[PDB]
Amino acid sequence: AIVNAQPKCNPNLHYWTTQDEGAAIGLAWIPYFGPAAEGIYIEGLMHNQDGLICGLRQLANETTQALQLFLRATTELRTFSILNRKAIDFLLQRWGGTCHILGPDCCIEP
Amino acid sequence: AIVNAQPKCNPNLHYWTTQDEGAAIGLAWIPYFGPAAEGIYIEGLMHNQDGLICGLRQLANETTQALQLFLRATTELRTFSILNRKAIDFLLQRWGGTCHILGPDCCIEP
Amino acid sequence: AIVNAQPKCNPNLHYWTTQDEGAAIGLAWIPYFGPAAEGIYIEGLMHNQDGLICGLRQLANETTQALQLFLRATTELRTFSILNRKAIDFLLQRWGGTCHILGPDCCIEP
Amino acid sequence: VQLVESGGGLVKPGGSLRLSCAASGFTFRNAWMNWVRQAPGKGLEWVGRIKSRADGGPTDYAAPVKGRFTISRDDSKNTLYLQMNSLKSEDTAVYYCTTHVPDYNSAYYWVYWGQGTLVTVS
Amino acid sequence: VQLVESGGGLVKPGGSLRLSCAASGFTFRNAWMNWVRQAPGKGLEWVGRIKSRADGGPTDYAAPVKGRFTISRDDSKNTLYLQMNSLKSEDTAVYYCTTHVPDYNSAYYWVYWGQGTLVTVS
Amino acid sequence: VQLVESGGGLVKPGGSLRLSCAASGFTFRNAWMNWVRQAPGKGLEWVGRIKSRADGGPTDYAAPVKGRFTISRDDSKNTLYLQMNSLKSEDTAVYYCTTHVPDYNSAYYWVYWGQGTLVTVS
Amino acid sequence: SIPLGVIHNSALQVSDVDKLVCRDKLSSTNQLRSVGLNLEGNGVATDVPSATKRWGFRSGVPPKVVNYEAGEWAENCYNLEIKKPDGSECLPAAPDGIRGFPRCRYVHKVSGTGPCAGDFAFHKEGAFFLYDRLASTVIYRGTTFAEGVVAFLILPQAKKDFFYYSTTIRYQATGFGTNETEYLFE
Amino acid sequence: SIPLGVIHNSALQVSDVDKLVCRDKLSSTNQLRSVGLNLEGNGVATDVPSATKRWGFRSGVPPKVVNYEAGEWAENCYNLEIKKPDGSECLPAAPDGIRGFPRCRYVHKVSGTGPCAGDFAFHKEGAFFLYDRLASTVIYRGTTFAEGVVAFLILPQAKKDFFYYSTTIRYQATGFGTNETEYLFE
Amino acid sequence: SIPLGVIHNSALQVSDVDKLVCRDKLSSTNQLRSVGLNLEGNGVATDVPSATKRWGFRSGVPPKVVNYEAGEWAENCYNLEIKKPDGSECLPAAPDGIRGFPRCRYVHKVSGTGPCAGDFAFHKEGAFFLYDRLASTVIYRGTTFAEGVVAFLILPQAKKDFFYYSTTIRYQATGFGTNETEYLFE
Amino acid sequence: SVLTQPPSVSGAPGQRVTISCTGSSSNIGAGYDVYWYQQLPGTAPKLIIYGNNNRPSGVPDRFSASKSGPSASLAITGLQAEDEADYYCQSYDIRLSDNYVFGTGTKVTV
Amino acid sequence: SVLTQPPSVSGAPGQRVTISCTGSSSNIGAGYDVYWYQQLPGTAPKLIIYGNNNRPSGVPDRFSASKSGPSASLAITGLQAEDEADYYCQSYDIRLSDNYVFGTGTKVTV
Amino acid sequence: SVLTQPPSVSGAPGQRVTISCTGSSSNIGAGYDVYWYQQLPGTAPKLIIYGNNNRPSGVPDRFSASKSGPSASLAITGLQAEDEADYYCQSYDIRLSDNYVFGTGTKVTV
Ligand SMILES: *[C@@H]1O[C@H](CO)[C@@H](O[C@@H]2O[C@H](CO)[C@@H](O)[C@H](O)[C@H]2NC(C)=O)[C@H](O)[C@H]1NC(C)=O
Ligand SMILES: *[C@@H]1O[C@H](CO)[C@@H](O[C@@H]2O[C@H](CO)[C@@H](O)[C@H](O)[C@H]2NC(C)=O)[C@H](O)[C@H]1NC(C)=O
Ligand SMILES: *[C@@H]1O[C@H](CO)[C@@H](O[C@@H]2O[C@H](CO)[C@@H](O)[C@H](O)[C@H]2NC(C)=O)[C@H](O)[C@H]1NC(C)=O
Repeated sequence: AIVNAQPKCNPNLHYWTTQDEGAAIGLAWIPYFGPAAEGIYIEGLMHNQDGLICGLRQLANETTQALQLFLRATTELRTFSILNRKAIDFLLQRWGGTCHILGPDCCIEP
Repeated sequence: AIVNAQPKCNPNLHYWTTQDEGAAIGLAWIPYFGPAAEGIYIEGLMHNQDGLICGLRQLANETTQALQLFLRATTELRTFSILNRKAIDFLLQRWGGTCHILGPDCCIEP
Repeated sequence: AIVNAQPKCNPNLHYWTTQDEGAAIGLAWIPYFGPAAEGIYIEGLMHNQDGLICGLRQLANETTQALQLFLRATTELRTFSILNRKAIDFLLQRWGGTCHILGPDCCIEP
Repeated sequence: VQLVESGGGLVKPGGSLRLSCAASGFTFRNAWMNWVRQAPGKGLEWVGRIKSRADGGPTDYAAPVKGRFTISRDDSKNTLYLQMNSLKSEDTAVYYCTTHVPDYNSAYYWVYWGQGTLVTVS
Repeated sequence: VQLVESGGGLVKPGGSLRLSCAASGFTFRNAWMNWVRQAPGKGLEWVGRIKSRADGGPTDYAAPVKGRFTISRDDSKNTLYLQMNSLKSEDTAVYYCTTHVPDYNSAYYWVYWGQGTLVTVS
Repeated sequence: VQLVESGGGLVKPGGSLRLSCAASGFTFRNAWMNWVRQAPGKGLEWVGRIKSRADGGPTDYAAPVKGRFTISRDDSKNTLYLQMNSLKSEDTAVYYCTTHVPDYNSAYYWVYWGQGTLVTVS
Repeated sequence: SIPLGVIHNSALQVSDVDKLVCRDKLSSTNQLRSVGLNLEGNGVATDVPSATKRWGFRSGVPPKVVNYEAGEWAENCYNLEIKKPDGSECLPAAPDGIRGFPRCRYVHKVSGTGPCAGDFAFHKEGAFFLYDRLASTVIYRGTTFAEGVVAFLILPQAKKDFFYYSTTIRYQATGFGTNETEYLFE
Repeated sequence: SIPLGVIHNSALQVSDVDKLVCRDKLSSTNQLRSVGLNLEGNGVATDVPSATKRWGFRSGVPPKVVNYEAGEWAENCYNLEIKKPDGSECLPAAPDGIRGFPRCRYVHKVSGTGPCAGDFAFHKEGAFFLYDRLASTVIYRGTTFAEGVVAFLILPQAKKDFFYYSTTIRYQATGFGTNETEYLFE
Repeated sequence: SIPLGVIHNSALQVSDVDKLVCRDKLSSTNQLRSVGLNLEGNGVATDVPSATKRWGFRSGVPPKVVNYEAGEWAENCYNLEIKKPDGSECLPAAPDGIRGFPRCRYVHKVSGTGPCAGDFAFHKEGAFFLYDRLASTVIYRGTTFAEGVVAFLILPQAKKDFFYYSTTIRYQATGFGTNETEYLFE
Repeated sequence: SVLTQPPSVSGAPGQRVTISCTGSSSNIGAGYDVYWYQQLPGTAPKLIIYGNNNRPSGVPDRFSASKSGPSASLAITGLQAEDEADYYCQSYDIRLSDNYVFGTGTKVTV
Repeated sequence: SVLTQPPSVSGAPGQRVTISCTGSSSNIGAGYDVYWYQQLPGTAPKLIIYGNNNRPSGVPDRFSASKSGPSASLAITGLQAEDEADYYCQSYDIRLSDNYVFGTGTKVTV
Repeated sequence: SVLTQPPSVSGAPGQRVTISCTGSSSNIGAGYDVYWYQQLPGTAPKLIIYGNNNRPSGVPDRFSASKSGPSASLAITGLQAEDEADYYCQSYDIRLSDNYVFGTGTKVTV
């Protein structure tokens, strides 16, 4: 239910990332022998299937405000823990209290 | 079940804090335009309703010992993760094992 | 189901650690009065009961590869959060979705 | 911090001259410098600027004096040389070499003028 | 680090005198200084202390000599001046200016005495 | 950075001599030094190395000259002394004292040779 | 309260926190991802004179940094070497572990002098300056960055479907960060 | 094992970890809070000569810092500018991101000289020195702090119910941090 | 995907993440532990000339640190004080809060000169250098370390069952970290 | 293309006088610091006031300054006989590629 | 209000002798460092011993020192002929507003 | 036990010439830097090239260098008349306990 309201859409997403588990080949995992800082990235290309990309860009926009107000309130110099907090909230929403069946947040079928 | 055993009770709690989600007005959220470091706080006043404040002060006292022994054992220079650990322990106590109904820690009514 | 495949086994584990909750005696917990950095450790001795130690050493070996590939991908200078991530994954595996009884990951007996 | 300028003598208009500013008390390699002249009966005036060699930025000259004058420096001797060619009328004044150098605290950069020389045409 | 003191001459009791301690080798702006005198046949003795100007603390004087003497410094010249007024009996001794200055490692502060001057009354 | 060597004179083979290298411009306490000599018509040559006093490593000598020569330093005077005993044949050449000292940026260490002295046997 | 966007198969929905739709399955921390997207993709002007108008100097606001795991290839990066007219640094040195943006075809390297009337350089539209897996609100000296924004996603259960040469262009600038700024490109 | 205190409506109970009372509802990380409370509220003497007796210098113990989110208005803060008699610093410079306590009516700014026989200044009763949303065990140079303690709370489900001028007083001190210390207030 | 090893009573099994065996009970974060084990226990040569062959200098790879809570008594530690032949440091100074390994009978303190052809010293077999509750991939100056590896464990429910003098030996080295290295032990 | 200043000012001993320096959009308007120098007849100018009332050394607290819009002022309270000097305001022009512009000169009289 | 010291000490060449300096509660008792200086006749005193046996430069390891309670000692092992000098102990008094107090003086003889 | 170099080299003005210095396993082979010095007749050698083409000060970009295996080269492009000098390559031997080894000397001619 997200509609892009930006002047344009770049419909292609040419991305780079790191592989948390690459299929390493022999001794390449050893820091002494492995690749330099510049050679640890993999790349890929995504198209506008399912109209997803125009959605994704817009999502980023809408996030920014909240994120800024969050960082103003923290005293950490570098914040690494946002995803852990999101996961903990996700778990708490469902299992933090007593589960009454037929309730809107209890997904147990007896 | 907490009884204050301090020489005095300041029954009033004049507090300050930060608003993780303030109802921002237009462009005030932008770091460039927003308030300075000194102007991000909100204030409030709590009275001794329910005899809560004399309790709260005493609670802080009782915590200190344990907290100190914790910080001695960690090697972190700045500790930001105590609340996350508390939340994880809270979740584990209830859902970390098999839930046998009528058990003292399983709050599911079938 | 772990078999040691190292040239040797030191069957004895003479370990040192810190006590997160020592039975402190009076004022020893106070940083000003407490022990110096060198005197906060306790010690112990474990034998090769249950053939556990030869297992444990081998386990450490097998971990190293994965750990290195993890640290390559992170940008943190000091990583303190591995155990929290492990706990969150443990909770998510069991309670992250709808529990269908007789499923292989739902341990609720109705 | 100390600066001394030399080269001050009478020159027939049309000749050339070299004014030398030699300084001591700071790391002379990483400081910008300006040549400024003061005419009698008038306020201060600016003639040229030389940037640090490490930055590599081109030296700049004022509007009337751009061209004839030539600024340069030498680090191995800790000196700043200004060369004036084909001196004409009303080029008659005291010359000062001004630098901005910190106090080792880097919070700010004070200005340190020099005594300067006299240069007259006739 | 080097210090030189001057002003040493015979003075009729009741006059005045100025002893000057000029030093070099350290940042003279942020160091505390003490004037100490040694009488012949006796051990060392302390007469005054001047604090750094930046701190702004008042200079202090010994118990017998508080009053008549006056300590001060000048940073633009790197000097420490002690002025003695209405010199009386038994004020006869060598004068040394002592400072404590680090070694750029800041782990400690060595003491650096000076040669000192002679001052006799008669 | 500047170095000056002295002690250069004719000596009858079999005597002794002292060559003194006095320097200025850097912290002389924490730098290693090497004595190197150049014979006429030949390339450069190495005679000795003295390590920093703080490190405490033993000073080392070349293969032919190990023994007769003796290297040392003095920090309170900022000097490096090389003593040559029982000078024989073909010990005739210029002597230079070389050090490696940073530029306060510590990214690298330049080499700073000295003018050197002449030493001839006859 | 930061919008967490859940991606269903062939669809993207902004997860509503008051409601609870358990039909999404998040069985491991591997499914949680953060992504950095470049403002370029929204059609903003990338020319150096236009780009430089979005940044401005400000005192009194402490800088902040947040990490991100995956990004987009940038066409344009920027690299600032700015000094005050007396000769001083108005951009802070890069802290430990902040490297330049990994992949960009063109690096617009701008050097010159300006008033630099403020302790840090911020983005006037509230976007971030993206570095190598760290997004900060301020510009650091001599470190190539891209303008961008950060999003958070729950990836689908299937791993597999979801997740070189460069050139330098040099410019000289005077009156940098002012109403009228003078550029000479070489 | 740190006492987590749960606040029921109109009551406060120290949550017992061995027992499990699920009737408390913690549905989000927003309900978890840490609070800093000032020792003033327990009736301790706040006069400068009395206050200075609670601090003492010690070597060999590394300092430690823990954050806290909300605090109490302080009447009295302290600010130390102490040097050794030769002229040296016995209080370490403030690390990055440690600012003074935000709200206190009176700042007792103490300057002078002392033996400073130790690497860091600790609190003899085991309390903390509270700064701007960071509590540390040691005193930093030139940064106003309050003496205080830290508590952790589970707030109630309802958000709404739960969660300027200053003056400086200058003192001179000799023999600071000793059995007998000499003060002159200006 | 890092092997988490679960210890059953009188047995140790490597927990299989695809399968789910709930019969293990993890009721609190107190049961999760990390342990550092010394390579010595696997029979590797500990002599200084043999040990020094496992380390090598490398540029371009940023160092990384991970904490660990419990360790093993070491027989042999090493301590490096290495300089380049001109006189410079090839080993970086210890960051804040990295102290030496707490318990080792013998400290082999090696000083000398070498080419030091690289920014950091790494372990050629991929092991870690263990310090006081911090394991790093690189060698720091003047700080005693042991060679070791890190494991992660789920302890059993029962707490109770699970969880001094030193000597210094000095060496001189030339050509340190080279194919042929010359040692003189004093 | 020069900074303006009043020809001369006067005032009784012990009182306050202010010297004005009025710039343009390129200099003070853009955001550049203003430098004040005092030239006693026969010698060279030295620095008096830098930026926001910063004194280099040995300067009586009688000298202060302000900046607003395109104008600036130097305020001196307690004029004494030795104050006879020419005061010059300086800034950096932009249409000059960030380079010196000097004020005319003001005769302060006591 | 002066530090005490023995009038003179003696000892055979090559042996150890100790010089005592006994203070009061205000000086050494409070916690201040002790400075030892050696004055050879005809010249000025220089520093010999600072704090906990710290040597500034060019000092033979023959000189050491200790402090206990209100007293301190200087130990010199291996007396040679050139050791003739007056040794003075110094500290900082408090009843003097943290200022120099000097010892009387000791004639060491070989 | 000396570094080798060609007796003399020649080349036309404006062109490029290279001077070779060939070492052994102990010196350049081990991994030590190579220093190039230019001695004009009658004066003392100064540094020309350090490490990986690093210039101390006031050196024309005409001078460059490379290292490979046990050999190294100095490349000078654009020979002018003033280039007459003796060039010496230096490194650190190991069989000498990490100490100077000098090259023979090369007569470059223009
Ligand atoms: C999110 O998108 C909006 C609009 O697409 C961006 O906003 C604009 O805001 C600036 C000033 O704040 C205006 O000059 C533009 O005209 C606005 N755009 C439109 C289309 O009116 C906003 O900048 C984006 N978010 C971020 C972080 O850049
Ligand atoms: C918690 O409260 C207690 C008492 O209310 C405080 O303790 C006292 O301890 C000091 C020395 O440790 C004694 O001098 C006092 O006499 C004690 N108080 C009483 C009433 O006997 C304790 O300091 C408080 N906690 C903290 C962190 O300050
Ligand atoms: C884990 O154990 C293996 C074998 O027990 C260690 O590996 C060896 O690898 C090195 C080079 O990588 C070889 O020289 C050895 O011969 C190998 N051992 C055997 C028995 O063949 C490995 O080093 C251990 N892990 C760590 C981190 O040290």
